[PDB]
Amino acid sequence: MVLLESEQFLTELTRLFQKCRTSGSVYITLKKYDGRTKPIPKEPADNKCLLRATDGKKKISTVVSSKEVNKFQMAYSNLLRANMDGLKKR
Amino acid sequence: PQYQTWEEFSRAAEKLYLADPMKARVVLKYRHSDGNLCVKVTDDLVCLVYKTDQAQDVKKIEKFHSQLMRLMVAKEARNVTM
RNA sequence: GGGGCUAGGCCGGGGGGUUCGGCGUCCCCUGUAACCGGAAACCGCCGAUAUGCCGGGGCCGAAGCCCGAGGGGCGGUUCCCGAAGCCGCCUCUGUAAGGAGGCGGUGGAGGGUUCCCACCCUCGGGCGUGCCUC
Repeated sequence: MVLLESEQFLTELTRLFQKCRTSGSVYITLKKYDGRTKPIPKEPADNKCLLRATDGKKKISTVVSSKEVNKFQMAYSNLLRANMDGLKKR
Repeated sequence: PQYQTWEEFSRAAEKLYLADPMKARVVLKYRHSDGNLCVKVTDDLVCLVYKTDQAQDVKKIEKFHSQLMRLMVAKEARNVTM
């Protein structure tokens, strides 16, 4: 699965939205993250969160620490605004 | 269960994330073709869901996502103010 | 108990459609820290021993995987009623290129149900729980 740094992620997420326009669901899922690259038998950083996105076919994700939230917050929010058009308007 | 009122959702969702932040996940499903949106928050024990056709809510959600991100990245989330 | 192996295991799971039938490419519902590339609908790989095929790779490692039952839970689904909204007929209004009923459609908000079910927890089974060395 394509793990990306925030830039390409936002570039790639953009893409997904646009290809599920006449047909398709876009899932975006978000979750506090350990750092885990391996399973848990019978390490951990506490300042990370994970973002996953897919349309069922291609999958992308990225990891966001305190270093980089404050920038990413806005860029992402704007991506959401710009692509989740197409609802009702009162 | 399902919520009709965004506030009642957002408040109860954050309560959950805090109660145990590692177990909880936050999902968003966007459906341009049908023109709906769905948001879920759960720890597999309890599930919380909100569905809309209301473009106003898009912005309401940006804030929710954006805060959750901030809370995830903090050491203890009960020390971050709201 | 420590150090090495290799047997295994994981790298997703459901439902629709379609098929005589099983997987897949299509549509939909859904997970993980977690695969990559290629070909494929009047088609690709199969035959109830079917639950995809070809090529590359990562991780775990005697780890584990399988079966059943119970509970949480998401999306479906069976059947039994049923609300807004719309179409037409006929009353009573009384001039609003309109209203209020009655009637039959159309329609399916929301109940009570049947059978599945991603994801999570517990209990009970099955097979394995090896080799070299210290």
